[PDB]
Amino acid sequence: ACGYSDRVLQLTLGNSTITTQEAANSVVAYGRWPEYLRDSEANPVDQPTEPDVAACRFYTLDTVSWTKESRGWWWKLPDALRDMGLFGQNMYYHYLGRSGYTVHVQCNASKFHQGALGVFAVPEMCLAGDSNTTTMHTSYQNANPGEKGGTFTGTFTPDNNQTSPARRFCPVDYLLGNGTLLGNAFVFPHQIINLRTNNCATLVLPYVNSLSIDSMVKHNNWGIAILPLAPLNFASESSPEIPITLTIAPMCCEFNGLRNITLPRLQ
Amino acid sequence: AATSRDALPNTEASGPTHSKEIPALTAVETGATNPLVPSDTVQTRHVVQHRSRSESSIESFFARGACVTIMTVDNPASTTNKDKLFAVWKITYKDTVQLRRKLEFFTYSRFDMELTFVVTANFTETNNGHALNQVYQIMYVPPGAPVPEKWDDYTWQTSSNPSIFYTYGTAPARISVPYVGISNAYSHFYDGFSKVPLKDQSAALGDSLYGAASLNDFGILAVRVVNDHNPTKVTSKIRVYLKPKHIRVWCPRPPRAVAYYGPGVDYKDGTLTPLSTKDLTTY
Amino acid sequence: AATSRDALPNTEASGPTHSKEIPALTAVETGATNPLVPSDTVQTRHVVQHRSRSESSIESFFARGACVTIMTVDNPASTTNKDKLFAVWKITYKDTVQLRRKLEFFTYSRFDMELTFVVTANFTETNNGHALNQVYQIMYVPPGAPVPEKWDDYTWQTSSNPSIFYTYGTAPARISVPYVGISNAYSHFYDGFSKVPLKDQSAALGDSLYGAASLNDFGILAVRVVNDHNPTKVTSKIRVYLKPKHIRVWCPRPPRAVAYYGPGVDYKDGTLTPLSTKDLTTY
Amino acid sequence: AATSRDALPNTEASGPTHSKEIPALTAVETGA
Amino acid sequence: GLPVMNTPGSNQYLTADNFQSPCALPEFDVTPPIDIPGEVKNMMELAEIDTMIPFDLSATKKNTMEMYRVRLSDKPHTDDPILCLSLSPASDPRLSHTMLGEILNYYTHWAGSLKFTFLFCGSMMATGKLLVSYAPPGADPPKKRKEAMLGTHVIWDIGLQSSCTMVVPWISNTTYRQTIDDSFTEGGYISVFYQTRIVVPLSTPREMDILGFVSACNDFSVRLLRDTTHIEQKA
Amino acid sequence: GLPVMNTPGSNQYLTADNFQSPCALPEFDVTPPIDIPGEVKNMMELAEIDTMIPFDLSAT
Amino acid sequence: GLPVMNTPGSNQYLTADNFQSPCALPEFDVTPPIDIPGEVKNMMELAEIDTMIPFDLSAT
Amino acid sequence: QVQLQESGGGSVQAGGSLRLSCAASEYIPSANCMRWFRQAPKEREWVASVLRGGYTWHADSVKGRFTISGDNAKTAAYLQMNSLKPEDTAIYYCAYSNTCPGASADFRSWGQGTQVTVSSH
Amino acid sequence: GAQVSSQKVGAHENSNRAYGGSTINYTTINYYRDSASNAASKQDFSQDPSKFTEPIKDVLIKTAPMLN
Amino acid sequence: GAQVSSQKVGAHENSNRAYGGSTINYTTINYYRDSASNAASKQDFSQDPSKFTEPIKDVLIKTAPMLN
Amino acid sequence: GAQVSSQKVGAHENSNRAYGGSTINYTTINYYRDSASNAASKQDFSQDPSKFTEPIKDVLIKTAPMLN
Repeated sequence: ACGYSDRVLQLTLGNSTITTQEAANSVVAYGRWPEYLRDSEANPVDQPTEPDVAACRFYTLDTVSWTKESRGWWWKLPDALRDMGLFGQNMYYHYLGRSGYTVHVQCNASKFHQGALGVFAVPEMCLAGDSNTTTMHTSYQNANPGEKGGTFTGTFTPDNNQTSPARRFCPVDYLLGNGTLLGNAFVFPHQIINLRTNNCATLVLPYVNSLSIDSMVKHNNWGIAILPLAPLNFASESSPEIPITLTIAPMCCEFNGLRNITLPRLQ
Repeated sequence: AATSRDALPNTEASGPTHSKEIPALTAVETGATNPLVPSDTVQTRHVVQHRSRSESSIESFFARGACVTIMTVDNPASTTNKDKLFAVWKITYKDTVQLRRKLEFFTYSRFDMELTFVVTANFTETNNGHALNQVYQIMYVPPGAPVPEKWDDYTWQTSSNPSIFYTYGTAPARISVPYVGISNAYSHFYDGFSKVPLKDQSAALGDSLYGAASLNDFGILAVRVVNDHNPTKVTSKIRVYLKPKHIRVWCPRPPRAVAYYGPGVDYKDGTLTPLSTKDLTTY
Repeated sequence: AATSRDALPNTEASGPTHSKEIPALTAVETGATNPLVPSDTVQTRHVVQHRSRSESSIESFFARGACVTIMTVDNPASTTNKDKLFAVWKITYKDTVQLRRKLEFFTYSRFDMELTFVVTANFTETNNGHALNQVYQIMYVPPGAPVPEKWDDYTWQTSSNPSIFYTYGTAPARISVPYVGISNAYSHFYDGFSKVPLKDQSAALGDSLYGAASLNDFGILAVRVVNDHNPTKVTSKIRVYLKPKHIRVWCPRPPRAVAYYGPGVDYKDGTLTPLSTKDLTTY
Repeated sequence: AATSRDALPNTEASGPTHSKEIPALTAVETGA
Repeated sequence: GLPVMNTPGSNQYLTADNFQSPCALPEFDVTPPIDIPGEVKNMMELAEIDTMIPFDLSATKKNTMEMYRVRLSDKPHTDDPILCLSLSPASDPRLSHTMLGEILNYYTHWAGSLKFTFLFCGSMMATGKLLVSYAPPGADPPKKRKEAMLGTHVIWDIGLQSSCTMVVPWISNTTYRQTIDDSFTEGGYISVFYQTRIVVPLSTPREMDILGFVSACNDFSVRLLRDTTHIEQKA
Repeated sequence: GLPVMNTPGSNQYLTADNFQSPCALPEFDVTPPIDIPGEVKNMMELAEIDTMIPFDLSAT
Repeated sequence: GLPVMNTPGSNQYLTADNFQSPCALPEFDVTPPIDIPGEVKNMMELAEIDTMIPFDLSAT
Repeated sequence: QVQLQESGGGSVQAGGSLRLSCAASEYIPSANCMRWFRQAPKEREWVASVLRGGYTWHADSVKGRFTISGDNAKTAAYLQMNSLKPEDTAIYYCAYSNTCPGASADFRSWGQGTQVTVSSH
Repeated sequence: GAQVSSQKVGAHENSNRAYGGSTINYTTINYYRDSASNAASKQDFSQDPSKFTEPIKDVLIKTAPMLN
Repeated sequence: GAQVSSQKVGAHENSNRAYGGSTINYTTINYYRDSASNAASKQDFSQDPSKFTEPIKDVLIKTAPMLN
Repeated sequence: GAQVSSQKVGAHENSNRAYGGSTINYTTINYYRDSASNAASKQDFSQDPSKFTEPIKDVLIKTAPMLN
């Protein structure tokens, strides 16, 4: 009638707005919209801090580049947003924190390009390390890359330097980086950015954890994995490139146990 | 109101079609699975469906008990020098593969746990000696309590630790444990660390293992042969079986596809090829 | 409304007769059996009948359990070279004759199955050695699951296969199994093949055994001695007994008259003479 | 009437204060 | 005491039993549950989710991202298959490792209708018509469009709606099928062919990929729990 | 526990017994029966059917 | 006697069990309690009492 | 196959100190209990046993002087030998186990060992 | 949920104030959830053998001629 | 305090005066104070797979075009 | 003379037609004449810690000054 469509959407949070003309609807992970902590489920006793619009807004992370050889990318939440405005601050000043998210992955091309990206939101996305001599040894620094995120790889290369181990992840793509077959990842809340169809993925994620509230600096609730299901191709070009951009907005975030600021060792 | 043992939906008779309704066409980009039934794409007859999913409910899926560890004992010549005859095992399911894989289809769970203990024994060196029926002490030492140092020290008095005295040759021992997690559910996976390394601290001090937390520290089971030393050596094994009852599970995940390697999600080189060879155009 | 234990019909008194009614004359060509009672051909008195067919109901007919197989174990000198000490038997009733024949009077059946296991053991070479009471593991491996390769491999963990840990010297083990057939009834006989040989295929590829189908593939029972190796060898036997309960049967058939020969209906030469000698005019 | 297995008292929401009421100050001498 | 008599089965430990047993920690203050998102009540719920099939298990493509990509091209019309697969969801290498397959590997029997969904991943400018087919077993496996066309099939027209689903109706002799390769309970054949051909304008990639997905329908069920061969612990 | 006393016959296995026993496959989805023609309820039904007698059992 | 079947756990001694057991001194004339001051009903009552902290644990 | 490598041995005078180290060639996904053993004449002797962390047992000779640690990540163990005595002179070894806090000379393989010579005066 | 049924008494004890006479019953209580675990009730039905004995289309009247 | 529940009868014995028909029930009595000690009831519920199968914001109507 | 009491259910099975929900009870029957033989009921009471925490003669009102 008025022409409303699943393809055209507008998302507004805080002082930010995102529009899209080629969407493929949107996903509300596990059918649960983000929410604040209910009294019946509460844990810490002190009055929580709820930043609202100060933190509940869209933050755009650094843009990456998709080419024929890209294997995939990954990020951790709330890790990726650790340095984002008031959200970052509120995160570091408190011992406890909980937050939901609206993740919007953006990537446009042309009616002449082709390819498909699988955008997956994985609860507790533990990734495999790089050593065949030590397990669970990836260091805090390497486990938390922040906004730049990390990348998947097509081949497992064990770290052989036992003098000074690299202590990093070595996530193999087809293994979703955690020893499970990629073809199954679809069990996790997800969307696919197929160039001929849409130019964006929207995933609304509720706070998911075994506790009501937890330490944000120590533990990442969700993990965002983007892998090319179908490789990039353009015209008859050997080296096409198209950018991929992430914009994430925390939702219904609350924090408890205020103290002095946590100053982590990030390098 | 739909119970696990209820019959699945009947197939409704459907005839030819020629319309604008397009069940067959979809778009997986949305992240949705197309909810089709046979009648959407072919002509079907009416079928009173009797089958049920009673055997695939979460409860029924984990209805089997499973091995977790093999604890052993040992007697030497005389004492000679040794008197440390007792086994201590750190309670963790992540020691085997069978139960572990089944508990990985999900991210979190809650369950009362039933443990059954099958104890077997045997002789070592051919001898004319005969041992008298043994009694074993299986002692749960929760995280914190003092761990036995000598086979005959104070710790074995057990004034507060639950303990099971099993007589050999009787029905295997069994106990139940409530959901004992410090969280609202047990976390099969933990994407994080126990310690935040601080900048004004040494790297060593702020260091911890990726994916490890006290969320899963349940303590240990210490087992010993109650009977005193015998001239003839007897070796004993206690197999522990766990059956998760009254279980609930959250967040599905893809099952482990390559061989397990440690208590983490890590993988070893040379075990990364789960699929075999098969041509695209061969049935 | 007629129950198995009800008394049979009484004999009614009947006197002399002289009429057109001809009960005695019949014609078997029709394929019918002449439904006569004594009173139809002779003079009878009144008799209050008390006998019942309570012991011949299908349920009561198969009320006895019956042997099916004799599974065995064995220990050598030391290891020397061997460590394959475990028995695996393909579950099938067609191994003996007694139960098999009884289950052939009918073409099809449905029944819950009760299995009882009697386990016995013994010594081999005269020795002064003494073994400690053994525990056995009877593991049902349904068609598909991995079959044990070594006596001590992963398969024995049993995270999903039902298993019975039997302690020696206790009441024989027992379990119940529902009607587990993939069909509406089990087929005691199957007149056909599993594969249709196609003309555009090789004879080898289209070949299969006459009368064989997965209708009766139930998997295997793998049994092992849980206890570790002992210096003195002990041999053990597990006898399996099957009792079909809650049974229903269809289509009567003539009972097997010559000696069984294989899992099929085949017969061996020299076993084809079930009848003895007797003159036509000798009582 | 309070049984061993009864839930402990709930935490009531409380806001800022500025008064003569002095919960924080005490005197352990009393033995309380 | 009450006169009692022990029956067979006394003292045995059946791993599948369901009995009461004494609690080792009486009066423990159990932590209450919270409403965590995503609770699963039955395994079949997971089987109903679409998961990607690793169709191309060639020597070089197996165990790599490539196994998932079925490559099509703008070549002239042919009656030869694009792909061939056997309806053995728990035993055919291409199906066995999907969520559906994996779940099936913990059961001995399966039953119900299945559904294959294909996603075209070419450019917006590429067009085409494909034929997805399912032929119940018992005849020669379709190797030409001519045969495939005789069984259950869907002719898929590529367009705005990027995907197409073919329902493989539960057509079987037995009430349940074996979860292994078995002739008596064989399932049939799935195949994909070019109806017309893939056509692209100039300045467009001439080769592109399709992705397939498998999932169970609301009438699907499994039975007889068993251990899987998909995992092992050597020594 | 309830004071009990074992009577003779305890632990024996009478092949003709009729006791309950634990199920090895709980919650199994049993296949329903169909109305197959020719169900038999009692063995005597078969005895009531006429069958041919091999009267002449001479050596040849 | 009543047909019974022994389950796993039979004959075990769990130190945390809570079963009935025969009395060694039947009909004993137990001495009644008196109202002694200071009855404790739960351990947490003791935890709620202020106790002094040994803050300075230096070597001396 | 599976390989363990001892290191850190040497010759010191009485009252001295040493630190022995034993690492596995590659990681072992089963062996979590490590042990130390020694020998001089024709009989082996158990030194100390250490499971994952941090349960550590010692012997009635080496206790208080010796201490075992080992990483809870890398399959390796360490032996700190203090207040060394001329009686401690022996070849030290390393052996992985399973879940065996106890000790007995019953290990399958045997690496190579490391010599520790304690001088008197 | 006990099931009380009657027994068919064969040999009767010299009793009619306990045994023999005043209908002897027996109790049954099912202990397991699965029906397969139940004992056999033995309380079975019988049927007319006709489906095997007289499978003819036109009804058989014994007194009359079989072939008419 | 007995709990009597019904069994789902698979194979039926030739009985409708004891077994097979007139609804077969089973009894359960809990013997311990702790709930953890109880056996599993197995009387479980099922749910609509939608939270995983159709996690989209705007409802899916199968007959209509997915993308509109 | 059975004593039926309720259990405090911690982990709930996916059941509300047998387990989890509709109040789970447990039965207890005492078999001996002597009370000493009974098992522990565990159904115990709590009390206000005041006799130890606030043993002062004049009532303590937290908001007011302790010494007045």
